[PDB]
Amino acid sequence: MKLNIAYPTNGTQKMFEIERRNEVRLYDKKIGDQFDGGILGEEFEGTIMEITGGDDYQGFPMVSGHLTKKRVRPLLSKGDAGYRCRRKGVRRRKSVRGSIVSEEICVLNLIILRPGEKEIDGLTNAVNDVSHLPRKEKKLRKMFGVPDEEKNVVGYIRNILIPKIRHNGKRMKREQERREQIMKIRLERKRILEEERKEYLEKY
Amino acid sequence: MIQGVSMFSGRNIPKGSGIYEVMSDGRAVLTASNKERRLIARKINPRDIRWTTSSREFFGKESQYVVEKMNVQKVKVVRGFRHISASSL
RNA sequence: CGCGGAAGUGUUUUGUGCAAGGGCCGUAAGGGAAGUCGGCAAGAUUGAUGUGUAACUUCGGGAGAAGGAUUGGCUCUAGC
RNA sequence: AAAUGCCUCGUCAUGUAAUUAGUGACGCGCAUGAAUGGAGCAACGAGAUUCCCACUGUCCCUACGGCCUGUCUUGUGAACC
RNA sequence: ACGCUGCUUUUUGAUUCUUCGAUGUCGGCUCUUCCUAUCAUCGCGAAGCAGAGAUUGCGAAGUGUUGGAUUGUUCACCCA
RNA sequence: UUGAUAGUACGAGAGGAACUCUUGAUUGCGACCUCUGGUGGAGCGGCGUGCCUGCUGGCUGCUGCGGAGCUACGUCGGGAGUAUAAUGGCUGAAGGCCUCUAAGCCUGAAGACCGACUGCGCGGUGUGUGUGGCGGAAGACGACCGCUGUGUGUGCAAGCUGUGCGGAUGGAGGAGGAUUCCGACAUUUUGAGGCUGUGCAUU
RNA sequence: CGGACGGCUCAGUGAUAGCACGAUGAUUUGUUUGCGGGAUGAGCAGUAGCUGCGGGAAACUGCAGAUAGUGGUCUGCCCCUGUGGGGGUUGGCAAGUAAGUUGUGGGCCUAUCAGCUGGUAGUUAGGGUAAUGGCCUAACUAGGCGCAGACGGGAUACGGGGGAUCAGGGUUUGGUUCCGGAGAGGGAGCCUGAGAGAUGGCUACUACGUCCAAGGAUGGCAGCAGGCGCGAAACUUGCCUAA
Repeated sequence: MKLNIAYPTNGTQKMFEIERRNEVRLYDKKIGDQFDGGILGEEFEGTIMEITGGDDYQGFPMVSGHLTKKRVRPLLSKGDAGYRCRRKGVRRRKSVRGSIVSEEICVLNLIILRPGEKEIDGLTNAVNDVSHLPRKEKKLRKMFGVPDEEKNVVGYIRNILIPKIRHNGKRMKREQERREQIMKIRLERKRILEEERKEYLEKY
Repeated sequence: MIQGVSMFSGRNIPKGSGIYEVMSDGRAVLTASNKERRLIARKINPRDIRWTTSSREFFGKESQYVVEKMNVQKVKVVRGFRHISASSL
């Protein structure tokens, strides 16, 4: 079974491969059951790996919450592994597998939790790029440490160096105005009301 | 070599010792002996028989699926994005 | 009555441990009268209490027709 | 074509994969027939027949088990021919 | 074709030699063995034998030749 | 009997084979118990009727599972030896030709004989037997196979049944001052108790 | 936000539907109108698109990385109480529009259809509902309908607005433009939503099926054209950013 290993700390993946002598040691292990990497081959020694998923020979995925080695067919809804929902309120019966490894799984998905003293080529060397930069202003301030009243938070960072910086600048200003005149109207409604109470209470 | 697992008692069956029974829906259940096919015919629930494994984990004598496997692992190295490779904050 | 107990009454203390074939019995996969002159023999139904009961008929019967259901132990309630 | 029809396993229909059996219909009936009683079946029958459901070692095809005999000992000790 | 010559002992007759001071008289079921005048299987001829399918002849008796409906039937007649 | 040979030879067409190789079975015969099924008055459990004053524990009845052994509905196992029959051929006269035949020779059958396989008598040879007792893989009784004190008992291993008595904490409800008594059954101590003719060790 | 309307059809239904006059003081209502109402606090979790590694004949789908909206929990706010406490997280009022529930009355034919009915008629309590009610359950009473036709059975039964015939009085007909109902091969059960027991939504059984590498995956013309079938019996696979 070809393995699909990933190192989250460096953010990198690559497709590995093993033979059916060490393959038989993986059987009867749950999703989230993980072990020492030396069992698989040689270069994986001294590592701590982890199991997270896998497919079978027909494409169907393994999901948690079933605890069987056979193929089931439940009724799944929006937010469920095994279904990709498009209409609102719709549910589908669709086949999946259980959370236990056996001779049916075609590909395993793993996780390098602690590297070893050796050097796996495409995983322990590179350090890949992040993809997005934060947009919330509290989170932006804690990334670079701009606590000086922050005075203009984007312009502060543009000088510290070209990288373009997007941010929720406009969205803070719309809502800032919306709940400022809403206080303006609460005064008019109340003020214009008590004039009529007294003027009404005058005559009668 | 194992033939399969008993669908009533939960125990491993040696190669050449069970009988598969296919039902009308296409479901093939595997049993070990006539001690077990009789309990299915009478409609007894396996959790009321103390030598089965579904009865030992119902009463908490011993769970049949150990999980955790000691899983003591943490690391959070930081990386760069496109040109800010050396942030130095 | 059957299935078990009293009372009264009767009774011995150095043969073997069990081949084949008999006499009287018990249990059997899957099939279900293909057996035989012939369902011979065996198997099957069976007590009680609700339910539900056809053709025909000398109007009395047929009738317990057929067919379906319930049943232990324990702790209480209601009637006279 | 009946417990009564020789010819005869009569002819037609129906039940079966297959019907010298059973039932229905036909009638020149060797030799049916009216207290020699004729026609007729409600109720009753350890009476004679054919089929259906149920059920099974009747059978396919036999196996294993129980008790008493037989096999072995002592005593008593015949008969048929 | 019209005529003519044989063999067997499975038919039914013909006869009355044995048995009437008793040889248990039909069929089926069960089990063994023998014959060849061979149905199939093995070898080989002929043809009005193209091939296929059959028909006719010779050597050959080692091995096989079933399950049912109706009848007591032998026999018969149908189904697979 | 399956596949190949082969939609080939043969035939205007329609149709449609064989030698050699290869796959499975039906039935007969002779064995065997690893597996599966049957039996199992051995063993353990459940539910009852009567009796021992009741509980515990017994005996008696019906029922579930059921090891060893036995068994079939289960598993295993078949000569290319020699000479011939019918027929077809070689050489060859009688009969200057002809002819498988008169002398000779070649080939050829689920048949014959032989081999292999089982039983019995008789022979030979550097060759002659444990009285009794106790066991079994052997057995109606005789016999046969073994030893010549290595049994019995117990422990462990390997199995069958299925969670023991007593205690503690609960229980549909009922009874009534004590915060007591009656109650089928439940959970826990507890894959627990009971049992074994098989194997190993020891005494 | 919408796809619950619009469009098609007449199987079921003889009155539980439809028409006429009533009750809702027994009920809910997005969009529309006019008034009211509104957390810029803390502290943690964490996702679509996007950037990479991939599975499968297909139809469809997984894992890692990093981010808006967002989701918990405290804090405050509001509600029922108070000489204790306990809940909720901003949801309103009135019109208009729509919808649900309910009372009485009407010439299809038939007595070779005369007696029918067990949740059946009522009382008392509770549950459920947006809401009354045997609608449902527990206990108890013995009722309810009928020649002024009950209860049954039949024929080509969707109801009206309407059509035909024609001195008057009558007889016959309405699948079909408008309004009301019911259904999407046959039965059932449901999710989302102000509104559906929805079928150009989902799940199961059932009639007929279709595609596959054989392990799986899938269908719904009584919408507009069109094809087959059936029968005596019925049009174009056209053009449209205009009304």
